[PDB]
Parts: sequence; structure tokens; C-alpha cells
Amino acid sequence: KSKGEELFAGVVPILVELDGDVNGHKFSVSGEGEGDATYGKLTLKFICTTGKLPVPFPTLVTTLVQCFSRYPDHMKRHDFFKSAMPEGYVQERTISFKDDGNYKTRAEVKFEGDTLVNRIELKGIDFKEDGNILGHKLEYNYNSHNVYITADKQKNGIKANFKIRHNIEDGSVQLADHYQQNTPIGDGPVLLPDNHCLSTQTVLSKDPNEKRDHMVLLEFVTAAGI
Repeated sequence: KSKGEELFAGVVPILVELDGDVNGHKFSVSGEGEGDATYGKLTLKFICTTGKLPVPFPTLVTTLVQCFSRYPDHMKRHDFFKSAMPEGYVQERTISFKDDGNYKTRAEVKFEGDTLVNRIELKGIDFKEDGNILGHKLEYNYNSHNVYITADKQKNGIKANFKIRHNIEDGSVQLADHYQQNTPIGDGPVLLPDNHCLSTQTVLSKDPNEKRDHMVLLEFVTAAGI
């Protein structure tokens, strides 16, 4: 049993902190909850702390800890994410919304004591003021996706590619193309994986007693040799 995997054997508290800027509209999101990697399960509540969120919350889901994925016993050697802990890894993405703007994100995820922390900076540009994103035309739900993972031996890390389908209110879909790079923060040995995928499902909801702009989130992720 590896060092990284032992950190995740039980329930781990999670803290998420995001600072964003989309077309100049600034905002901060704080999140709290917990992760149970044994079942690939995340439970989290996110609050926009600067008031009204200038984008739809669902567009932030991928940005807002894949170290909580479940790798089945036979795939444990492909779990780059836990192998980088506790020192952690940096996760960077470009998210490109079809016929609209893009997010660029840089995040550091690591332990601070017993807590798994995801700290993110986000910058969005090229967004249409009347588009699906700034126009808040996205439905408040979330589809299931396959995140595809390849080793990046040269950087001792991984890359990932996938397309998020955001249900639009008129019945169409808003496509968000994700290109992602992860590299370790420490220089201990990490696991470099063969091609595989993270099968992820996400359920979004609301706390009727919470008046602040927020998102409650339940997620299940399983690694598959698919």
C-alpha cells in the first residue's frame, strides 16, 4: 500500500478556494465538504462569497480534486493523483466554450494538515455578454462524462482531454472543451499511468435555507480501463 493511497483510506475533509475574473467580473467561491475515495464519493457545498456569481455555477464544477477518484484494485498503479500526495500537484486547464469565451485555470491541490485543499485562480475572457454563460442560460444540472487520461512522461505528470456537455435552456447543449495538465509539486516518485478514463457522475442541488448564491454537489468517480 502506497503512501498516497493511505492518506485517502478514510473520509478526508476538503477545502476549496477559488478566485476568479471573467470578462472583468470578479468573484470568489469557497467550498467545504468531504471525500471518501474508497467509494469515489465527494460531497461539497460551494458559496459565492462576493455575492452574485457572474457565471453559471455548473460552468465551475470541473474547476472546483480527482485524487478522490476510486481506482479499482487492479488499476491502483495508475493513480497519479494520490501518488503525488501529501506534497500535491498543480492542475492547469483551458476550458473552451464553443462559440464563446474560455477559462484558463491554475490550481494547487495538496494537504494542509489533515485537510485536502484545492486553491484555484481562474481567468475568463472573450465571453459574449448575451451568450449562454454571461447570459446565465445554462440549466442547473450536470451530465456524466468520461475524463480521458494519458501520461506526460516528460513532465512526470499527466494530461487529460474531455468535453463537458452543458444543457442549455432552449434544449440544445453548450459544449466546453477541456484540456488539462497535472504535474507534481514535490519530487518524490509518482505513478505514471497507462491510458485510462475517469467515469464521473455529478448531482447538483440547493439548500432551501441558504440565501447566498451557492451550489451543493454530490459526485461519484470511478477509474475504468476503458
